[PDB]
Amino acid sequence: IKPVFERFSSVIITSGTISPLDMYPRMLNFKTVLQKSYAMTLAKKSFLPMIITKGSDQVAISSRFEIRNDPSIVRNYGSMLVEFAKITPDGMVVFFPSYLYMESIVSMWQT
Amino acid sequence: FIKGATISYGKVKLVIKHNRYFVETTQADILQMLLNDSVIGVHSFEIANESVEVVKKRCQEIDYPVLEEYDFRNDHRNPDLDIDLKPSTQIRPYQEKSLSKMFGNGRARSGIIVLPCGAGKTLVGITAACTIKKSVIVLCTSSVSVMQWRQ
Amino acid sequence: ASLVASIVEARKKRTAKKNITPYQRGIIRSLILTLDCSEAMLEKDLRPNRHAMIIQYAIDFVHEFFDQNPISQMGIIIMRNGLAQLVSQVSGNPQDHIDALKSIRKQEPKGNPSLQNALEMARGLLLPVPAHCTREVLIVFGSLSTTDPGDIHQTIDSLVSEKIRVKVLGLSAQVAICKELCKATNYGDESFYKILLDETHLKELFNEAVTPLPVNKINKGFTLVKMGFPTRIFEDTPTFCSCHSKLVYGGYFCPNCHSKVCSLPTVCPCCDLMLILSTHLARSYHHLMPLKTFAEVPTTEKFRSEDCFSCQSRFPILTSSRYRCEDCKQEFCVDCDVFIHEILHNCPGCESKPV
Ligand SMILES: Nc1ncnc2c1ncn2[C@@H]1O[C@H](COP(=O)(O)OP(=O)(O)O)[C@@H](O)[C@H]1O
Ligand code: BEF
Ligand SMILES: [Zn+2]
Ligand SMILES: [Zn+2]
Ligand SMILES: [Zn+2]
Ligand SMILES: [Zn+2]
Repeated sequence: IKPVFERFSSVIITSGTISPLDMYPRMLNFKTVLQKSYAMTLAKKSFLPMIITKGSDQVAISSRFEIRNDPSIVRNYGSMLVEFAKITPDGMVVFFPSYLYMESIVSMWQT
Repeated sequence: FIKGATISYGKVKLVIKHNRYFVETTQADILQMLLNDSVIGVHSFEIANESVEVVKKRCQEIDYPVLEEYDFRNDHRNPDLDIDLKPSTQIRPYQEKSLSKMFGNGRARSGIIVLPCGAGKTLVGITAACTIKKSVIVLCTSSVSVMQWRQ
Repeated sequence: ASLVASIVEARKKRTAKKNITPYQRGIIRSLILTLDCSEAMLEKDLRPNRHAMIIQYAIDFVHEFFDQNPISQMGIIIMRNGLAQLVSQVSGNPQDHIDALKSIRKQEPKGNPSLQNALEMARGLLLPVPAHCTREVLIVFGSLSTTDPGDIHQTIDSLVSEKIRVKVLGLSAQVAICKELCKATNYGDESFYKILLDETHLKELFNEAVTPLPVNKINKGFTLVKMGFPTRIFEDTPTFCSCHSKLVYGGYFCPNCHSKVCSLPTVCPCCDLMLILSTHLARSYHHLMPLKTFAEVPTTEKFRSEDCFSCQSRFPILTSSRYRCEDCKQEFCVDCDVFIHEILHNCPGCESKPV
């Protein structure tokens, strides 16, 4: 990317999920005139972000590859999947950390 | 009455290491309160195994009620035991509530769980042992009851 | 500020009721009540359960619907086991529909719902409906999923072609198909999809649907309907009725074929001529000449009388506890304002004022 920042004078690096904004100038050797992030002025909250650290049984859940074949983590994730599929009206997308993790966990869910 | 019955919880913690009981504390200031205590005798001091019942009762009167918590997640010295509840199990709601009050903060709380006769207290103990994943010992007031635990 | 908070809330509520224009409403209606009886209705969010509460409010809705719309027709459908089951044909008798609802109260709901099957059945029941009646479907949806055998989009297009109108009352959250069904069917309006937030809101939602739906300007179906006003007779001996073929002491006499009927308003079973009384038509006059809303009078100006003009109630002595009507300019108490615009439909001051 060195030629890009030298051949062109003005470059806009825009993205809706670019954070932290100081690690890109460090990673890619370039300097910015201004860098900022905007906070949406929404009347009523439109998205409800949440973090789930444990299952219904209060047992911790993590996607560590060393314990992917764990009856507790697999069951807790599966129960969460079913519970959220019972109240989600139209669409529900699930993102896994790796393709192999999806294959192993899905096979356990089917059994 | 409620304000008077207030405690500085978490200041004193009793830990076990190689069958040796150390009354460890998270601050040094507690040493002036314990080492100078009449009955007794990141800082800890040794105590005899049999004399634990004296310090704990004394700890109830000097306004520091000691807590017996276990970080089974971070405990690697003790050999772990790999036992889990089989899929056929179905933990009832009250059983989950009883266990949550024990493992709410993630550390095994030492206490008493009271449920009506026949409510499934045996399964509560099984679940507590299954989630802790460590060597467990059970004491029951009969030989018939001991067998029904094993079954 | 607590008392002021209530007043401003009342003012905000009155804001929606300030814009009362004489919209053209279809007094003659043809409604199809599609209730959901599926596994999703076994939840306990509504005590005792969704099925029980919905049926109970449905019976109350049936009573209110025919009381304020006496010359309208209603039908009831239930979604059970992925199929649409008919429990009441389109008819003007409020008792037949109530009887069907009571029977449904016993059977437990099970299976999956199917909007397409219910809508397809509704399309058929409303097919033999005159062009001067507004074909409407009031779906009470409770599930978050729909299992159908065909393309729901095709049915939605068919409903628009037949000038049918759909109102959907969901339970848990918004569903994309229901929003499209209500939007593409109501000429783009998105106010016909209501999701309750508690039991109290549910009662209001059914009560709101009782009022006639205003018609669109480009949807013209104007015509003259041949009606009849029978004369009640008092006979000494019982006679056979022309509708149920049973012995009834009394009954009305049709003015076109002299055949007698038991109850009104119903279409004559012989000449297929609608029979109604003058009272049945008078019940809907307030939907064509709505009373103009009363505007709170500011305390800056002086008042006329210390007591209410209609109920003779001493006005409580900040905010003026008086409501005035622009047509007659007569102050009213807060209690009268509610009763004059909900139970009554004529301003006593306007009638009392000579012209
Ligand atoms: N979750 C459960 N599923 C099936 N059976 C259960 C469950 N919980 C308890 N039971 C049954 O309840 C009975 C009494 O259990 P037990 O633990 O001996 O009760 P307690 O010790 O509280 O008197 C046994 O038959 C046991 O199998
Ligand atoms: F409480 Be039980 F009967 F062991
Ligand atoms: Zn009859
Ligand atoms: Zn007739
Ligand atoms: Zn009054
Ligand atoms: Zn007036």
